[PDB]
Amino acid sequence: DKTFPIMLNGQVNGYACVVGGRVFKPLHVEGRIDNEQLAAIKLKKASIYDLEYGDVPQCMKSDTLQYTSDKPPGFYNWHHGAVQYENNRFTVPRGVGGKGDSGRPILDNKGRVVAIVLGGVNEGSRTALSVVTWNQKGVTVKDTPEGSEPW
Amino acid sequence: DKTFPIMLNGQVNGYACVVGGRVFKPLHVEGRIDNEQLAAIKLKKASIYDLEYGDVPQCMKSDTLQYTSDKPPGFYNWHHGAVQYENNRFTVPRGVGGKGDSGRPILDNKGRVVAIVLGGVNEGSRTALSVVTWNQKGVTVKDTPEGSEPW
Amino acid sequence: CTCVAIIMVSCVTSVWLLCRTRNLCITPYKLAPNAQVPILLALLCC
Repeated sequence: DKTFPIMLNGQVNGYACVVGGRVFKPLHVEGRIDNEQLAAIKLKKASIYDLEYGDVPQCMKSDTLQYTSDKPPGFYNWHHGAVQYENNRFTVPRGVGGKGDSGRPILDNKGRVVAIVLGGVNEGSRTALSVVTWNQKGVTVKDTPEGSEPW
Repeated sequence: DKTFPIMLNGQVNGYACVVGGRVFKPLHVEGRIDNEQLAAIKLKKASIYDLEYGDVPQCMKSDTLQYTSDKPPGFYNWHHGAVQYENNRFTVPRGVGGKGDSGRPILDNKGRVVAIVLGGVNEGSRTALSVVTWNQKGVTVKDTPEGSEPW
Repeated sequence: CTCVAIIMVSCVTSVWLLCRTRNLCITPYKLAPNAQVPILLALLCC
């Protein structure tokens, strides 16, 4: 599932995709869809998340993985790359601009996708962040790094 | 157990057989029996499946295996060959004509036969499908890929 | 005459619906053609 950007007046506001059907439609900020051809359809909302539900087409079958919540501190890739921290969010360093970076998923090294960003950049030299993922029971964990930098 | 075809006006409508007695008599579509000699007998029905029960002769002893429901995503052979997917049905690719292909069993590589097709060809490039098998409790799992291509 | 007629027709209608329901109740066990483990019901294969 390609990181279809959301062209917010020429931006890439959400470089979103569909992890097996349900698309990472972020009602978070904005953006003219990249796959507007595919994205000609409408979507749900997400109050707890400012997002939307894709439920991609049958033609759009075989979209992306939806790795489970099983995760230690491990380097899950992103546009900024990978980072490995679990208790605190992934051990990225301070120096990546989360604003705009919203839409980066947890590209765990096992081909695993289990999470995607929500904000909360950094105070120390490291950068743990806010995310959205599956919870301990696999619930739709909406991770909120306290004092979150927008996106 | 040979895949005895069902000659639907010269077709092979069901290349059926008996997995240890009970024959894969598909009331699904049609076909003049291949082993009509053996198939001179009558059969039961199957409302939930459009099938029939063989209960093959004592002379017809040693027919075929009836492998249990224990199955991961594994390449079980067919007329079209083998395919390996479990959550979604076996990971065949789109490009096989399920219509007419009804009667292909789950020829698992361990000499295991636990399932047989029911329909539901493909939307994505892969082809998971509808089947009939043993359930989690071993119940007669009649697998129905939602939006099933006939056979 | 009218009452005996109507009561007989009512009873026979009930009878056919009985048989319908009974064969419908039969229909489940057609799982067992798999020839596998028993599920402790009125009919027998010990």
